[PDB]
Amino acid sequence: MMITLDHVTKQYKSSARPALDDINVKIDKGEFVFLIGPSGSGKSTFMRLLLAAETPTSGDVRVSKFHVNKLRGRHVPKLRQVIGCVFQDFRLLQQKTVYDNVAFALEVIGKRTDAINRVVPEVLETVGLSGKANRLPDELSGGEQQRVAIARAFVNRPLVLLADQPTGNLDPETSRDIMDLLERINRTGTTVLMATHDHHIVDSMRQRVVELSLGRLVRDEQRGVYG
Amino acid sequence: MMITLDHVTKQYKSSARPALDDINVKIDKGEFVFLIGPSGSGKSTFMRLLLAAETPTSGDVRVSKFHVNKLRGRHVPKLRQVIGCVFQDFRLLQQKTVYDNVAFALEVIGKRTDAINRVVPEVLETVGLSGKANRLPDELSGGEQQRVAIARAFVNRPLVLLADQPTGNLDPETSRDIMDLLERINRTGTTVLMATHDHHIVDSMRQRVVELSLGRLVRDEQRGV
Amino acid sequence: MRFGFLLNEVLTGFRRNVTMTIAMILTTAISVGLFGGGMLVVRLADSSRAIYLDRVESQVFLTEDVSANDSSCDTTACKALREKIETRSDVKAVRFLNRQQAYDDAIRKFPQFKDVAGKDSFPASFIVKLENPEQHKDFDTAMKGQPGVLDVLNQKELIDRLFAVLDGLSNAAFAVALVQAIGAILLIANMVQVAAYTRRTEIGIMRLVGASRWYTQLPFLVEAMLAATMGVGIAVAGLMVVRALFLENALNQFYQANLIAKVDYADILFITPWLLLLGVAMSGLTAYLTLRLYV
Amino acid sequence: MRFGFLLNEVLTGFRRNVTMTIAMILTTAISVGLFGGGMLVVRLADSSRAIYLDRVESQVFLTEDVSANDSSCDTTACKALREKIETRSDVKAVRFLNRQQAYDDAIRKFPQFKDVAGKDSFPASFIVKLENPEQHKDFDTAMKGQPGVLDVLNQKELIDRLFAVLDGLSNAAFAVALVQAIGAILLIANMVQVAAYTRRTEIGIMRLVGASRWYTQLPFLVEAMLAATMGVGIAVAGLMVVRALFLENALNQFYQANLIAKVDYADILFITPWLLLLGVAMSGLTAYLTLRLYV
Amino acid sequence: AKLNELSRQAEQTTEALHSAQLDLNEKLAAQRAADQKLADNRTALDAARARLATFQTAVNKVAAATYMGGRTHGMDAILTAESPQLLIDRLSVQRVMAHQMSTQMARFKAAGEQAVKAEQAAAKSAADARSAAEQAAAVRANLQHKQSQLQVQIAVVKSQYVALTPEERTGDRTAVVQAALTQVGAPYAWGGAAPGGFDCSGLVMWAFQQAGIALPHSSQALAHGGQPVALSDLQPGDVLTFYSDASHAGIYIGDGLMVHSSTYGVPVRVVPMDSSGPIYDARRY
Ligand SMILES: Nc1ncnc2c1ncn2[C@@H]1O[C@H](COP(=O)(O)OP(=O)(O)OP(=O)(O)O)[C@@H](O)[C@H]1O
Ligand SMILES: Nc1ncnc2c1ncn2[C@@H]1O[C@H](COP(=O)(O)OP(=O)(O)OP(=O)(O)O)[C@@H](O)[C@H]1O
Repeated sequence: MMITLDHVTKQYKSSARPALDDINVKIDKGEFVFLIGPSGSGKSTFMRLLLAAETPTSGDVRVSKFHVNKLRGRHVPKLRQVIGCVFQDFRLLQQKTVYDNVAFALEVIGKRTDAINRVVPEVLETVGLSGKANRLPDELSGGEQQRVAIARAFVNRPLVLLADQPTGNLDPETSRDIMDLLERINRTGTTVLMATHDHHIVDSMRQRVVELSLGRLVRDEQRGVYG
Repeated sequence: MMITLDHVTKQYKSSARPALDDINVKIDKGEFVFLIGPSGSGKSTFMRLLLAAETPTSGDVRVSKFHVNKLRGRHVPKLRQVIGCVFQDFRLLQQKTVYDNVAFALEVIGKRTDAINRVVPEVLETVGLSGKANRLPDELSGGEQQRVAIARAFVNRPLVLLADQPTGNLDPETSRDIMDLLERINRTGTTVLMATHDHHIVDSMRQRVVELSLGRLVRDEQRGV
Repeated sequence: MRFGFLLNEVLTGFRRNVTMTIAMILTTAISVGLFGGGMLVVRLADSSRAIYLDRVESQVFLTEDVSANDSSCDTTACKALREKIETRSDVKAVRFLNRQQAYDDAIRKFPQFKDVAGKDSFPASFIVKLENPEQHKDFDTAMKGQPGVLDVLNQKELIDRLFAVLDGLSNAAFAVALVQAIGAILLIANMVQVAAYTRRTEIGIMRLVGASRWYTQLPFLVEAMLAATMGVGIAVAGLMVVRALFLENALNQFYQANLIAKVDYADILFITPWLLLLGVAMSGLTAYLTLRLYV
Repeated sequence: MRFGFLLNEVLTGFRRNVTMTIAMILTTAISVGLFGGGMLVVRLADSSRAIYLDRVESQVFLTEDVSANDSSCDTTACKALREKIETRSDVKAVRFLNRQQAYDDAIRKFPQFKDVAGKDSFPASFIVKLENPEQHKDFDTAMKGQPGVLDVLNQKELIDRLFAVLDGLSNAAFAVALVQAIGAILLIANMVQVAAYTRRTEIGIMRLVGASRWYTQLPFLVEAMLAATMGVGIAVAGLMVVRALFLENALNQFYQANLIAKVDYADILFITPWLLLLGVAMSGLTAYLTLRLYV
Repeated sequence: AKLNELSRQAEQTTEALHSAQLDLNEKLAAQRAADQKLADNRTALDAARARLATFQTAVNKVAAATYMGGRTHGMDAILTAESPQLLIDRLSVQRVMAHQMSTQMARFKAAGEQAVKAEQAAAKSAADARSAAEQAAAVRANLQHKQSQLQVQIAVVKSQYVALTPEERTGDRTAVVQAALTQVGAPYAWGGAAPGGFDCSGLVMWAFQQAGIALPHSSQALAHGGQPVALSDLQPGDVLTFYSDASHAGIYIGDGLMVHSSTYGVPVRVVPMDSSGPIYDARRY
């Protein structure tokens, strides 16, 4: 089987409206899905549900490799090597350079230092951090501080790169190129999942756009646009 | 009677683009002022300049009362009651109530006890959430949590209510509720200084749009979309 | 304005960081309790100094027939004994002490004969003071068996070991209390940082809406006030239980040995206001500039 | 094993909060070294009691009417007891004490009470020495009211009652050590809620990168272990300078009397491994389970 | 008609001395016993003061003896001794020396308590003796007054009645049968306890005193505090004390032996035993 989850829900305490119904969603491998949902209701619990940050109350979340709804004492990172996760905030390290932030996510999973210099400097020149890559991220502008967070996710070649509000707070002049960067990971076969609240940018390429209203899916279009 | 700043500078570790260089823009009492610009512009430093929370290296700052270029620390909170700010993260206390969050600037000043509760429903009647003012803000949805953040800064009458990223994470369906609320605020007679970071609303207002690019002033005509 | 708002907001800090506040109580209790215990043994040594004899002293007595008469140094038998001890340059002075002064201090030398033990019982003394209190064993043997002297008494040459261990215990308690107070100073700076970091969500609100500068530090300073008073109170209450559980069987018989006087549950009350004005000021001087230089 | 990655982050972690770090150093040094000082006085107590077992003398008194009318043991009443005691499995030799010499041997030992001590107040006695003077329960159930004895002194608890005030000091040190050790455990417990908070920006990412669950709290543990071991390292160093500066004259003044076991630097260094393992255990067991409830 | 009442009132004056004499006797015995008990308590108080004085000299000698540095506890022996050899000897000596101290303190406290109790007992005994002397003086005070009042009736009976009335107007427990041989012709002597004066109830030695007895001669003590006797049971114990409280209780010598004087000198006639009227008149002894 491939990546398919259904019947997932997590009813929190003191919440008569947990905004998580049992929706049978279906995606395609190598296809991009845009989860432009509501505000403050359910745009992140579903987004962390693929990373299984919160244990669901019901249903069986599944990936194309193993079972996700049940774990053990040594299988929790085994889900999360293949997850490339980008938030709204930049969250770089302020004690190291841009060439070290990308490599920081490599010795934490047990990679030798000889393989660092043959893989890590073969990545950040593709995202656009080329030339010298020695500038400190504490002084760089936010246009280039986001793409290093993108390149930090694409280090072990993940098959999924889920992103929550990637543009976040940016002009369309510095967000139109973000689509041109993300399509280069999208055509590699990665099911990039973007949760956004910016219209008339996902209305251009007309890819698969889904949307929940207050806890239930209402739009399933494989080539739709945002309304 | 002018409330602006000019020939300011600010450097923390390196100069590079030292915040802003020189500002000559005419703003009036009751003007929608926008602050479109890229993320490297330092627009939050421009917020802190009018807040008198970041000391300028040069120039002067004076918002309609006195020059805060060399104002002492004794009188800096006195020029804060007339200043209002709203942010991204809604600045809400989880343990308090929806009534207790907007009834928080009352007791910190120390006004008359009869005038405490005589204004809180009077200002909850002009924000939109007139009702459901007893539920926990943790259980409230994020659409009306912003309106709590506007309605909190109405205990004292603000001469300017400057915003710092009040949308962008919100739905464009519920951005209408946020945006038209400020229109009725401006009909009281106060000015607001909008700082949104997208294109759809700035091509919807035809108001005084002020642009800023790393200190350089990009486009300034004080009208148009 | 009215203090009805300060009282019902410190309970939020009393419930938010419970694992941090009571550690401060425990370490401030140890600090001012060790300081109080160090001051108590100094008070103990100063109260017990009057029982013994000082640095320059050597007690001597008189025979019964000489001390029965001669209420003042007027008979020739007095000068006959005084002159032979002014023949040698080892001593410097002899204090005029007689029978009448030997019972008004009988309460002082031994608080066990507080009854009417009886007049005309304690011998007259005529005690001497000498600047070289090491080579006086020959002096004591010259005063042994001499026709006119009963006996001598000495509190030096390995008798005044009581004060040497009391001073050492006092300085040890003072040193451990001092380094514990240095640790307490650092925990002052940490709890205000914890209260700033966890409860920052209204500090920015009060900074924006126009709170006065002094009122911002008031909830964090009253936290340090209640922490310091609670710590000093638990330290004083701990001094009672550490005396009552296992020091009412080992310390009390020194009085029946007539070595040290009363220490009771009263002289700690004379140092408890000094413990308050030390601990609360020690907390509050160091909880002010941390909020000035960081908030 | 990727040790160089852990070797350089710990300096940045210490620079993130050196204030809380040195606070934990101080409270660890005090709580551990004060327990070590409590152990050292326990060592001194029984080690200075053990230099008396070869010289402690068990004594049993005699009744008056076998000693009031005769000086030496010549009557047939004491002729049974004179060699009944040599018929024993744990007695070296028996020496009879005449009543005439047992009066004035006290006067010869100290010329005091030469007129008030009763002539018929010191009964005659014998001499018994045991291979087990501490285990003198043999004579407790054998020396009954025999015809010729008055009472049984039951060897002596005099040395045992004498060496009990330092036992009170030892369990005082143990009580203060546990009380401050609770605060030390709590300061370990909130070490990591500010150590993880000051560097959230990378511990919040290796959760969502794929790092192992064991390797998350490992650099938040190793710095606490290093803090504990340098705290124990300065604890023994501070106990050196409270032994050699404040108690030093007190112990050298008992040096010439040879009454104390004289604990030396080898004796405090003898308890260093047990003290170090106690510090490592108290900062390892409690800096681990506080991360199971945090991360 | 006046020849009887002048001695009728005088009869109480005569018996007043005999009635008061027994009170006087018990009062003097009581004050003698009280004085003896007070003297014994004074001797006990002197002994208590002697033992208090010698134990006081002992406690002053031991209070002086500790002032020359005599330490008897044991804790400060390690503050005094310079070697473990003699430290053991110091502890061994002070262990029995403190026992001597405790016995001396207990003996002094017991002597003080005994002296206080003896002083209180001596004070109570002295108060009792002073009270007994007070009742002794009280029963003397009426005694010397009524002794002077006893001489009043002499002038009206032995002096006034002697001018007129000339020759015209005038078994085995007795063993005397006729007590009228030396008994008639004696018109009283002084109305008292004269041995031979023969005053009303003054005839008890010649009849009843035959085997010791030694009765107090009161006619009031045995009239109330005595064993009752019945005249109808052939027991001659009834007397002429009836219808007269605290009066003479003369036992008849046989049947109808009224040997007395009416006013001053009377003869004896065989008249019936008509003096026995109301109950509780006289008893046996
Ligand atoms: N840690 C939590 N514990 C309990 N309830 C939580 C927690 N986090 C969120 N919630 C609840 O979830 C709801 C918020 O929506 P949700 O968590 O699905 O994400 P969202 O607000 O839509 O997304 P985002 O966090 O990106 O704004 C509220 O009802 C809130 O009380
Ligand atoms: N407190 C500060 N310390 C150091 N540098 C600062 C500080 N504030 C601003 N800067 C500098 O100014 C630049 C932009 O400032 P600022 O944070 O106000 O930007 P902004 O336009 O509000 O955008 P954003 O919030 O998206 O970063 C930063 O990238 C940094 O180089």
